[PDB]
Amino acid sequence: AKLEITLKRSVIGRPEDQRVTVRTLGLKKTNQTVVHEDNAAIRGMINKVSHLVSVKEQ
Amino acid sequence: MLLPKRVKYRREHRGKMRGRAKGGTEVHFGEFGIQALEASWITNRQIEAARIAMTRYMKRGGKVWIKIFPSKPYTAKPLEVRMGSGKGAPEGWVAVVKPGKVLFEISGVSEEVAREALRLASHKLPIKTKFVKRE
Amino acid sequence: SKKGVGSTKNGRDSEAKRLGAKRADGQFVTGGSILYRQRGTKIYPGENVGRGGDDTLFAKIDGTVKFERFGRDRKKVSVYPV
RNA sequence: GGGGCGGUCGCCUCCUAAAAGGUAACGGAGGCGCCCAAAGGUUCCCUCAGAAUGGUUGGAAAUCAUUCGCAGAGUGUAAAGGCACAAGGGAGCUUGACUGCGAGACCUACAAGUCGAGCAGGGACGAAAGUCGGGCUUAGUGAUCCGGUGGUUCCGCAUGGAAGGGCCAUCGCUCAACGGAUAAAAGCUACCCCGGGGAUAACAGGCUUAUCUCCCCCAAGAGUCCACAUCGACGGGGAGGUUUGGCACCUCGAUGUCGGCUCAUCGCAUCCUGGGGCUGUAGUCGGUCCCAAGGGUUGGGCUGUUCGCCCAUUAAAGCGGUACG
RNA sequence: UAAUAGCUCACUGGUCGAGUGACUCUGCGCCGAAAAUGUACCGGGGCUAAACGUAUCACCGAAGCUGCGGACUGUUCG
RNA sequence: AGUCUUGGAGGUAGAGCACUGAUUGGACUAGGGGCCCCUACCGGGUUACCGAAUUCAGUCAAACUCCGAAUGCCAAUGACUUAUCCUUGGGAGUCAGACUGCGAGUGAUAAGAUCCGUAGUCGAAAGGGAAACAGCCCAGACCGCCAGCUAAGGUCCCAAAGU
RNA sequence: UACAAGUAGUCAGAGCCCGUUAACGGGUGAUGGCGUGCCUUUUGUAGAAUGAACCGGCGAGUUACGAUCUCGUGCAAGGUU
RNA sequence: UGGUGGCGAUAGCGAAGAGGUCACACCCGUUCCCAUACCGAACACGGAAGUUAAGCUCUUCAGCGCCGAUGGUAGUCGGGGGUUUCCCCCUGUGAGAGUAGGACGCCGCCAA
Repeated sequence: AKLEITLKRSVIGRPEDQRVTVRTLGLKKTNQTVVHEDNAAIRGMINKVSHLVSVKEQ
Repeated sequence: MLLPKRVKYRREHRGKMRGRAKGGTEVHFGEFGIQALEASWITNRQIEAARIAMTRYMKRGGKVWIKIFPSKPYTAKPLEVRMGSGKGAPEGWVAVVKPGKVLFEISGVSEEVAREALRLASHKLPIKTKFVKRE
Repeated sequence: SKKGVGSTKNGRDSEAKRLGAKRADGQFVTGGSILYRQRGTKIYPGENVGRGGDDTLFAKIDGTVKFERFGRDRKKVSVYPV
């Protein structure tokens, strides 16, 4: 349902694709924790990025 | 000294090498063969020297198969010139040899003599080789 | 010292033209718009899409574009009114 | 990939081009500065190149007849795309190889370039449908100014005329250095001067090691027989950064370039001296290889020369680095 | 010297009597490996594990992040 | 704008011979060397000594493709997230870029070489690490604190942490 | 301050001395950590690229006339000398 | 059986075999419409002598041609290493020449 998000590795040095994808989830800064609902779109972003950001369930 | 008697163009890209050989990965005509396990170029002088080292030693024993042709030419600018201002003239023919390709194969000859003779010829080529035989 | 070389006589080419489809499958289009700027009949025109003097394809009636296979191998453009 | 010399300068086709488009190099291949009153438009009708077999003059091919034959043949020309439901081939008629335009769209810095249904006036073809606003698609071409020529229901300096200028049609440029400085243009400077550059060359340094010096690997052979005492073909591998170089990274608000003299000092891939293996080492003398950088490693003729050749010697008359100390 | 010599390797017999001989794949390692002011190719010391491979858990480690306080700029209004 | 779904064009990597070329062997024979004679060789007999054409097998291509992805690109639909996009107007500087991955050219698949596409950093970015270092790794400095947790890297001493 | 080499500082810091625009004070600092000035020009400067011997003064985007745009004014289909 | 459409040849090419009173097609002869860059095969013309031979229509077949996922791989997006012109590991993704086999036709509407 609701899966919370944490940006682990800094976006610095990653391609613009990863940068903007991480941006649109609202990740202002490193270790900023974000709570988002679950759906195919969110899982899309997470499986595509998959190494800047860690996902765990509440 | 295998010349290709004609070619569509006398200059073309050096190209690159990746992955195993496309075909001819195992012996097909001879009892035994020799295989190359890395990628590299092979030129008229190499195949000619290896062929002679094979046949002149083997004498009347049998026949030797060659599966290679240096269809690819390669260029080289004239000595002592600033680089650029046109591709250099062609002066040699080369054959691409990806790993897995079997180069030479022998027929109608005993096993041990073919083994040691292929070992002899392998030193002529610049490439680590592995002995290989038909299934 | 130095040595001389020349006579490359290859540094020339045409200022190349643009060739491609500039309406997407499912895009709404308006009459007279361009669909495909081919050079030669690479894909023949279907209903409501014409064939210009320079082998170009243009929509005659405003609507939605659609690409579809023609026969075994050939293609064809069409415009389906909405 | 310093200049000079050589080559090139616009346009069109393809590859390089990384499955949209775009994308450079003194990268890899070709072509254009036209041609066609039919090689256009339209109606109508077909079908190829090559091969086999018979046929004379006549063969390898002239012109015939059969069969096979998805495209090898053609498409004005250079490549690509596409074309046998013709865009290929043939016949009749005809001049749309039209005028006024043009919804929209492509391409784009700008200038320009490209397609375009649809409307009106008149046609051409065909019974009609319906096609025709030049070539089967992409090159075959240039600004503005000035001047020439045709039409003008435009203006024409008191008024009427004119002269002259407008608008439309259209001609004069290998202005080819082809976005075209002017209608009108070549060289030397080591008498040379100024502003700048290490954005850019010569010496040195640096990167690379093609080339160069060494080291080897395989072994055919030579070696009276014996590949490996000695030498080693044809082929492959490496090390060093002393030569010729490729690159332009520091230095052009200045880093002095060859040779010699003076002074040295370092590496060992050793010229002598020391200690050994092998030898086709009888012995004196040798050849090759291993350890060895302690010391030593010559005076003259010629030439600016290092380098070389020569004379006379010595145990030897080493090779290189140190901004070619 | 050319057989003619203790003599030797093909070959089988006897002596005690237990592991022994070919190749394939593969980890790690050795030689091949000669330069110039000085060790000079782990940064030094030094290390036979203080190297490497595999696996587990600790800790250190930035001006990153969180903690407390302060200044300012913005969007919702102090 | 990102992502999820659906639909598109596109001929690269790959693969392959169906076309254009290159190209190895077997079978085979047309046609050539092959000497003898009859003789203008009329033809026979003539070496595998060469040898076109076919068929069996086999290997290659930036300018070969019957095929053909991954990605990238162009849109529609709605779903979640995000809030940056367009028009007009005022004022600029930039036209010497470098390096590191990855795909190519030229070069000898040499160069801290040159020229492209793509992504990053520097340029214009300090901090920790790689001894010293712009471009390699981690990571973005509004100020103060004698706070804590970590990233790369590391824990025998230099030198914080595991002999 | 005579066994230590230091873009010369800063942050730690004992000892000694002094006592302030009274405040979690002033001077000096044995010793430890870190650390290659400034400016221009450059892809790149600690740079062995350039300029400054030091101190003081002087020393560079203004004014006129038009144009345009924003802002502020008085009037407004009028405004204005 | 005729006509005329849509569907990727899974429809083709081959090899055999059946049909025709009606339908179709070969046939009969140019008299006038029309034509043979030469011609009644072809164009049209107006009949109906005989023939299923061919065309056309049906039955059969995997020789050719055609279509065709499954698991493999090669390649590759995105990460991570390595002794790095090139290799290797992980999430996916997915080559084609190869076989499993499908197929020697399926849908119509007007005239029997």
